Amino acid sequence: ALMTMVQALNRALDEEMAKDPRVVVLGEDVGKRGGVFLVTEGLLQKYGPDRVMDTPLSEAAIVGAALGMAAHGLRPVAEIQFADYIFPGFDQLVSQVAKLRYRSGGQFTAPLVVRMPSGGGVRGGHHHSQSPEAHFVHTAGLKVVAVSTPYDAKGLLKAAIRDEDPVVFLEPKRLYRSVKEEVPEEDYTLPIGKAALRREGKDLTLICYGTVMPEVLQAAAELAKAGVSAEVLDLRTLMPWDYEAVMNSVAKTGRVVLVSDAPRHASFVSEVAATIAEDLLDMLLAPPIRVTGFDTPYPYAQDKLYLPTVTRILNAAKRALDY
Amino acid sequence: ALMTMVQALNRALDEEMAKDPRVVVLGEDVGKRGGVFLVTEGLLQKYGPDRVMDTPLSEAAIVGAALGMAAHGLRPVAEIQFADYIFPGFDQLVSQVAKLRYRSGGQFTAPLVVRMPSGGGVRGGHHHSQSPEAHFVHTAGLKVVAVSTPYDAKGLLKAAIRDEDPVVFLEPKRLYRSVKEEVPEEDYTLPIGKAALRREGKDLTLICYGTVMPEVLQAAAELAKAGVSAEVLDLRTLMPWDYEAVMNSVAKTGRVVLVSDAPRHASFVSEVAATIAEDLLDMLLAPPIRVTGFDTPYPYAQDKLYLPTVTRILNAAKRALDY
Amino acid sequence: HRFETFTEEPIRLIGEEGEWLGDFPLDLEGEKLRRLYRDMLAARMLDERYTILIRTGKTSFIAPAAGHEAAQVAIAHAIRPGFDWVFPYYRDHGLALALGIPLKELLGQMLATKADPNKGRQMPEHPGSKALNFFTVASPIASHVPPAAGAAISMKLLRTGQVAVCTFGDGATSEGDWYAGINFAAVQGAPAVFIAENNFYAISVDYRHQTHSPTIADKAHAFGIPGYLVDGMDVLASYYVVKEAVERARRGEGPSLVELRVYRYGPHSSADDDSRYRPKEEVAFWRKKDPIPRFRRFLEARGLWNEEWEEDVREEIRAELERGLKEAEEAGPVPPEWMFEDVFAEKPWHLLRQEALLKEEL
Amino acid sequence: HRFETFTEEPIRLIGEEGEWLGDFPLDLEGEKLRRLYRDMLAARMLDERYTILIRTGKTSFIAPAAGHEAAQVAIAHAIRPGFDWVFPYYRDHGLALALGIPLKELLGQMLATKADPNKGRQMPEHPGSKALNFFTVASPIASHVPPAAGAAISMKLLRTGQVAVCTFGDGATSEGDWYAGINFAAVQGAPAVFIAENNFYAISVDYRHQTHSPTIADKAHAFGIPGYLVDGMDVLASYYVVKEAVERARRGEGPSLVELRVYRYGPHSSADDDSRYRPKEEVAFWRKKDPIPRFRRFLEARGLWNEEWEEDVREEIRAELERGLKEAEEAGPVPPEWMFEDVFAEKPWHLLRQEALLKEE
Ligand SMILES: Cc1ncc(C[n+]2csc(CCOP(=O)(O)OP(=O)(O)O)c2C)c(N)n1
Ligand SMILES: Cc1ncc(C[n+]2csc(CCOP(=O)(O)OP(=O)(O)O)c2C)c(N)n1
Ligand SMILES: [Mg+2]
Ligand SMILES: [Mg+2]
Repeated sequence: ALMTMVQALNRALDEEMAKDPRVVVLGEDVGKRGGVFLVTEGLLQKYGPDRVMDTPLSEAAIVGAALGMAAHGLRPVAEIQFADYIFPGFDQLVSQVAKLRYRSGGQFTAPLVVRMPSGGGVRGGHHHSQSPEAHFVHTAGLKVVAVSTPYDAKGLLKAAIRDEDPVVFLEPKRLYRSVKEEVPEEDYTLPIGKAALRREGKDLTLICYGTVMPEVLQAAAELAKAGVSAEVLDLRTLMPWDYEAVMNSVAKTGRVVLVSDAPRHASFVSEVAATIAEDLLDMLLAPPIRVTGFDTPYPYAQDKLYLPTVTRILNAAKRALDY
Repeated sequence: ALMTMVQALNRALDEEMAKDPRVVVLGEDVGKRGGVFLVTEGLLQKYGPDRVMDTPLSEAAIVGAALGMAAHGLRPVAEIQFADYIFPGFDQLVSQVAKLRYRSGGQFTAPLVVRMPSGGGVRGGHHHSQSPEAHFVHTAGLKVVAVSTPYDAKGLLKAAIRDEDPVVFLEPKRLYRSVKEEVPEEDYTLPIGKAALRREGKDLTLICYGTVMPEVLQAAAELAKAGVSAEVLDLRTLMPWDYEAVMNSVAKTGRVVLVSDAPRHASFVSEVAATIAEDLLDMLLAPPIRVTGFDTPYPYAQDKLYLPTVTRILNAAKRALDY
Repeated sequence: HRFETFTEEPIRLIGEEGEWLGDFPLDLEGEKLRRLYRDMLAARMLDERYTILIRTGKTSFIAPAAGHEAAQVAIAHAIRPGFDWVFPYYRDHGLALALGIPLKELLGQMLATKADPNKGRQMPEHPGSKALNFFTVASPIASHVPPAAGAAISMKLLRTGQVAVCTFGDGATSEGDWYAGINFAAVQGAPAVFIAENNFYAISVDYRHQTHSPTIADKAHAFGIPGYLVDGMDVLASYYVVKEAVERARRGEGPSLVELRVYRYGPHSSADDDSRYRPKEEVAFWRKKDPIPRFRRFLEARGLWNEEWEEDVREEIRAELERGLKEAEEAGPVPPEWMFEDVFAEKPWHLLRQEALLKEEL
Repeated sequence: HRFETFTEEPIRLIGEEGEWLGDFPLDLEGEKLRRLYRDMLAARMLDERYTILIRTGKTSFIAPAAGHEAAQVAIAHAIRPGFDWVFPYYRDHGLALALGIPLKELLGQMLATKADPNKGRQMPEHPGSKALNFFTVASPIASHVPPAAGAAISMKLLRTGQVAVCTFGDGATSEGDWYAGINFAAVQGAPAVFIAENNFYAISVDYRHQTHSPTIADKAHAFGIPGYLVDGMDVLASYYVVKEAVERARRGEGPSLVELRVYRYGPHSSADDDSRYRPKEEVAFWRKKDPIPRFRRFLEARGLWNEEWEEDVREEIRAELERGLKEAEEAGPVPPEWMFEDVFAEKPWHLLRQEALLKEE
């Protein structure tokens, strides 16, 4: 049956919690309220306060406690109300969570998940729109996943919960209820570290993920009207990203445009772009072009313009095509 | 006069403080102790506890209070004992400092400087070796400077103190007393945002900064002996970086190798590399090659293997030259 | 005079019958007392106007402050607007109004028009004014606490004689930066007053699940500074206790932590739903504690209030609101280009390139 | 019997002349009392062996714990090693030793040899042991407090009957994460005991410039939990108070904050210069409070110590140190490739590539 991303995420949580008593949920307003976006709705009622717990208003406490719980015996799925608010608990994330296995020679592990809504397209201003994935990708020891469809949301969240490595799970808030897709109720997982081919093409490769998918997909549609077949590749996992899928697509088309709503400088798409250039220069028929968020804090008034538009993506595609 | 980087930095602070009563220094152990690296030695005795203040052990307090002081009327130079410890005060840096001017429509400003020792090569393990500049460059609103010579240290720190925009000033600790260079006693500043050509050449461009300079210059010297003329460009300012200086060199040589000890993924050099590929594809005779720190936490035992070696840099140069 | 610290019972000055309970004489002239009342009505009416702005789609977000009037107006009058500094949070629009910030600017920010001196950079409920030293609201909870401490340290070092007041809710007291900032201010004996507008909830998380200390005032023990528990629905108790803390700071005796117990009558925000976690029984109990009718009785018992004046004040306020909204709206939308302004004092090469890029699309 | 919370004067049980000052009768057998002394001597001698390792260049960094022996040894004995969890910081090698961690592993980590179960990944003074639930030391001050709270919450939810003890210095109490972590543990009524080894200094910054609360114990009021002020140079006072807090935690009554007042006799670290910010009058005043001679006098008055036993114990420890160091060194250097292991459970494509790149070197 069809369901939104919120429902798929809720289902994934419900399913894993029923399967493993060790799986617990913690964060601000996740219990009684069921989450500010209702992702954890009904879980407290079904599993109890010792499985779903509202925490004090401290991201350091949430992330850090989750790390301790994971190291001792639980499988915590912590929630940071908005990706923008991970910073108060940033040291816990980069100094404790990310480095635990490494610094302890593998003696201690962190089987935990930190999920958080992210991205703009919802007029969130400075702290209700950020996409901080670059900060996580840059930190060795953290797996990073950003979903864009209900089907992936359920499959990848279940995979993250089963994965023993710490996973930062980003959920583009604009996509929480933007569409109802078929999501099997049957138990299934999706592979972390693997991209998903949304549309096959041979004239242009469109590398993207999360928040910008709607515009990227419509841009490909517009291009199709002009006889241009764009291959759309949703990376899904940002760390470790699907090196092979990316290079295979770029080798085929010879031209690539990478899209994300995260700020340009030292962004994840910049990493992929630099890697394509370093490894596939000989296959490039045009320069790798990046369409990203601007290097400014996220603006409220110009929210509509900060987030890459179909036009902005198309202009970059034309540039790559006419090169 | 001839002096070490520590002396050059100390002189810069002394001078700016003698020139402007608003300039104050704050941080852990900066007072009586004179700093764990002696950068603030003698300042307390000369200017008093109300201008050189030891603070409680809190990076959020240091950075946040510094932000408050700057907004009100002082010109603080905050010190984070090790760049590795900026994280506990990360939200203050990226949410309050970086966005103050923007979020207030310019009503409030942050004329503050955040100094911090950084870089590996000193057997500092996980937290006495990090180079987190990427985190800062990715944050809109922060100027980022990383010096590598005593001359630049004094000139750019003085410049930062005079700059009204928030500046994160990184000082590669392995270079604190590694050499004694001529540093004018007279007052002088250097331009933030301008690279420095260390060596002119036409066969290869070596883009680098901070920590890795010793090995890069050494590699350049060795290439010379082999008949290879490499151009060495010390960026100095990472944000905003010298776009023109970079493109002019690469356009001329046609081949570039970027070096840094910071982790590869979503690093600052990855940003520069991606930009070169995007804007100068037509001028590239070889792929942009990046020699960076590995995507692992900084290891203690393998300290000298993690930091880019002359050999590592030379191997990259050979790949670029033989391509 | 010195109020008692860490009292088990919140400090009150207004008897339920309108009697004065102070252990010192009331020294506020009738004119000043009526002004406190006037500002509370204005704050309440602004809040009710906000509800309408949400309905009519004029603003996309509001944080109901109804129930916080006594606390917010008291704070605004305990300091010197334009001289002392204020580090508020999103629910302080009543304080902003009482402080003197033009409705045009407050509403301009709510509507993101050019009337907003903050240039529509953030979402609604993020006012800020250079003129009145109202540090622009930031979204991360308690992130403004360390800066407040810093501003106060600057005031001390520069000998300006100013004080910095910092307001926050109960949830904010759980953040590490809240603790870290106040600790530094205390160690430096900085002129900062930290005030909690405790409504017993952080969206849906109640006080009991927020912290284990019986009160927020008790936390002051962790800094070695005085802590006060006050009836935040009592405008006089709030005014005098905060004022005393302000004077203490001004004379160089260091910071204080003042807990003003109030109640949030409306939901957490327009994006929330109050009746989704609070017993209508608790809401009703606190509804009988509305600070407005309570102070009205106090003024009435002193010949300082009558129905005619009441109606006169309300009509003047609604006219100010209408005029304020009109000015804010006629200001016009903020230009798209402004998105690249104020990141730095001047736009660097990359921002100029990005601005040119956007223009291709406009 | 219980102990008074938030006392004016720090709790003490050992008199100046070695007499027992407790209200209750001493209930520790002579054999256990001798063990406490033995472990303090071992800790002190380990600290002195570390000083030598620096001089010979065998290790690049040490954090002198001389002066903290009573506190650290008391903590090791107040919990159940191998059952309860410990979240220590860099200066707790005395606690690690008394807890039972093999000298081979401690020295292996100091020398970064394969004897280090932590694989020489961090600089010296970063021990960690899975077997003894000794959560590997992390450098950022107080960063281990929230994790400690989390493990305690897990112990509670899983009803393991375990307790988590978390140690830190006075400077650590100024960090936001310290406060945030304890606050959450308190709200959850988690079985965690937070213990401050207060030596009145955070490198060069003194207590007065660290916090304005007269004591660290007073900070407990911010969490609504019991706070105790203890004479950390008194191994018995430290043992009993920490023990009481641990039992309270174990029976489900929530966390406590115990302040153990001690003194750091050596410099902050081998990279520090003590004699540059501390008065000789203060240092002299505290050297006269060394916990070792103090407990020695207590034992002697009870016939539990004699000069001959002291000689024998010291010889035993001396030999244990040499044997441990030998085993640590004999383990050999950690392989260069280990630098790419344990970042994740398995090496992703980028680390495999980076490993291969290094091999060429
Ligand atoms: C660091 C951070 N985490 C989470 C949020 C989301 N959030 C916004 S308001 C709020 C409630 C805070 O409550 P309280 O401080 O009691 O203030 P009140 O709204 O009750 O007056 C939360 C959790 C945020 N803005 N910042
Ligand atoms: C977040 C952070 N900031 C700074 C440092 C550098 N530093 C290392 S030890 C230390 C002193 C801490 O003192 P205290 O907690 O009192 O412990 P002690 O060394 O006195 O036992 C400091 C500031 C650090 N490790 N982490
Ligand atoms: Mg509240
Ligand atoms: Mg200390």
